[PDB]
Amino acid sequence: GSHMPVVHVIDVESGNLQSLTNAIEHLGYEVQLVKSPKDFNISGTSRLILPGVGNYGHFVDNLFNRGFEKPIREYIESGKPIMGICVGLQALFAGSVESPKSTGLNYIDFKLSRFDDSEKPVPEIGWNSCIPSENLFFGLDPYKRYYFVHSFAAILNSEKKKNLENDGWKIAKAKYGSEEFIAAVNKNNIFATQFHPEKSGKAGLNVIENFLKQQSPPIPNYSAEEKELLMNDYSNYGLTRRIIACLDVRTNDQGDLVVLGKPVQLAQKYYQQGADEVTFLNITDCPLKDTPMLEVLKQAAKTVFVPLTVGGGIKDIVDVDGTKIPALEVASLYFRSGADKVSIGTDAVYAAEKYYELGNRGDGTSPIETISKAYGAQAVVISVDPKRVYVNSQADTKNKVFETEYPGPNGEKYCWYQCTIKGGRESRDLGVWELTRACEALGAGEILLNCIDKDGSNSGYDLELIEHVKDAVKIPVIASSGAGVPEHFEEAFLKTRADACLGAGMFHRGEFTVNDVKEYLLEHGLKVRMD
Ligand code: NI
Repeated sequence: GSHMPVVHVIDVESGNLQSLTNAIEHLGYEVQLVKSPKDFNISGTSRLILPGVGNYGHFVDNLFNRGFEKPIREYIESGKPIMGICVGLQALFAGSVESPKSTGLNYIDFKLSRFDDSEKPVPEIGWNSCIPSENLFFGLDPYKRYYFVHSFAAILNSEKKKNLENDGWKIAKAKYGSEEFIAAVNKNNIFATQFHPEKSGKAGLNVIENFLKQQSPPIPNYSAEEKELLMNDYSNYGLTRRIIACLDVRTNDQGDLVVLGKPVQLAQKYYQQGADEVTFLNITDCPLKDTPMLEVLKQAAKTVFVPLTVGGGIKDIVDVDGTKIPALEVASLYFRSGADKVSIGTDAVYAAEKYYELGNRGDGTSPIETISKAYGAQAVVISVDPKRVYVNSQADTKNKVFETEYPGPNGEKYCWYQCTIKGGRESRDLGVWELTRACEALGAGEILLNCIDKDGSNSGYDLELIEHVKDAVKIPVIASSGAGVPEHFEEAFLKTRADACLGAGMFHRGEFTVNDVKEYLLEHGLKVRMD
């Protein structure tokens, strides 16, 4: 209560708040959750944080309905420190095209707009950097990386930058593709970040620390050599080559969780060895509230400060007491437990099939539509399990096919990828081309592209499959299945338009660490997060 400095965090009770509070306590502070305006008073609050995720209107409505507008404004007028995160920062603007009818606190008189997806994938999911400038603040370092996950942003141009300057605002800029946007803002006692510091490893913790301590450390004296190596060259739109570490979560004979301190320690190890993200593949008469996978996330979230994804089990379920819990709420539970993204599998295929059946339209009942409308496309990833099928010509199937470089058994020069469901035990008559385009239309923000035929092989990724999917959709595509050695990552990043690469057994077996891969990619002129 007064034995350590207390930090007040406004909680609209939606999304992952585990990481932020764990980050604050890790820094030696006591967290005080404010769910109601009654939970805090101006004079007794010295450090306030406004975190937010998901749909703009969804967040701001929740915020002002609970009665936080006046309290927030009064706190700001007192001159005391406030920090906004993600939607917390966008809540400072006039509003957002994302939610046409929503109004913001309007400290910055323009609205957030969506990134241009004709030249790059949207949402932006990855590690971007702050453009070098004389007016940076709170230790933001151009040579370090921060994690961004959003579709909308305060996109800048010459006029807006000048107006902000004359307005007395200090801006930390970033660029994704050809678009320049606001990475962070600072004016008097207001500080806000578009990226998630609690998801940005050590670099992120530093930013939270500098804010809590009200300090703007000078950036390290990097050698011209180090700068040229750590600087953003705007390859891959300005995002580093994202390396994901994946692990399975099973229930053994005795009922314990295995690959509950095993899945937890391995995720910690992955994190410590440089993983940019940790994905848990959940393959498990237990009540939803007591699902052991949820404890794994919660425990992992105490020290792993990078995004966490969980696949498997995120669907409509009937609890032990017969309660009907829809996908959306099951997801909310994993999110509040430490998860940042949820991977949909089998349902994705059903949803896509229905989509085409309805004449290429969604009816809003799929887990993809519900979770994404609440948390944003960035919170939903589609796990696809496809396998190559050869045909003599586009005429042998209704699905989209492409001319392959590797002829089939009978000399077939064309093929399509047939999707499966239920852990790849059952195939459907839907190509990966159609599955991904439908899911994207339904609101998915990213594709986790597995490949049955390469899975477990350790001989590299199916390169034509990656290109086939990149031709189909505009959302980020993750290369999965086949990774064995660092060179496989190099090949995907240089020979294909893959937006990220996932590795499983190679990291689990200790053959290579994420750092080994990063060191190798780094040695080959690729940009990678190093923290
Ligand atoms: Ni105390």
